[PDB]
Formats: sequence, structure tokens, C-alpha cells
Amino acid sequence: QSLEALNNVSPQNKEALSITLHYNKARVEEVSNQSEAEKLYSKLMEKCPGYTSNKIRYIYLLALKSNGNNYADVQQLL
Amino acid sequence: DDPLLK
Repeated sequence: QSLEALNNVSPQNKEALSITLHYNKARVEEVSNQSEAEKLYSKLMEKCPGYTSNKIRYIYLLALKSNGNNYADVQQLL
Repeated sequence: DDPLLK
């Protein structure tokens, strides 16, 4: 319902609220299915590379999948 | 520096 109502948001805050809602939906997916969570994580990272929680969660999921074989990514994020 | 991030 929040995503449906996002169409009525003012354009100034529309980008920020869309990023927030997409992050929340990606969290719900990560609870349900990690693949869609990672997809939305990539979508938001392309949309806003400056955000940290998205990158943290994406790298954390990658480390879970790669058994901590992305130490370079963690160092770069640090 | 991004006003969006702020």
C-alpha cells in the first residue's frame, strides 16, 4: 500500500521516499528470499551509491554466499 | 555532500 501511494508523493521527496521504500521491500525480501533482496540492493546502489546500509547488507549477503571470499569488498567499504 | 542523502 505504501508503494502504491508513492505515486502520489511530491516530486521533491519522491526520490528519497522511493529509495526508503525500496530498501524496506529489499529487507522484507531478504527475510523471504535473498535473490530479490540482492536484486533490489543492486538497483538502489545504482540509484544511490552513497547509501551505506544497502551496501553493507549486499556485501554481507555476498559474504554469506561466498563464505567470506570478498574481503577486498569489505576493505573497500571500510 | 548530496542534499538527497541529507
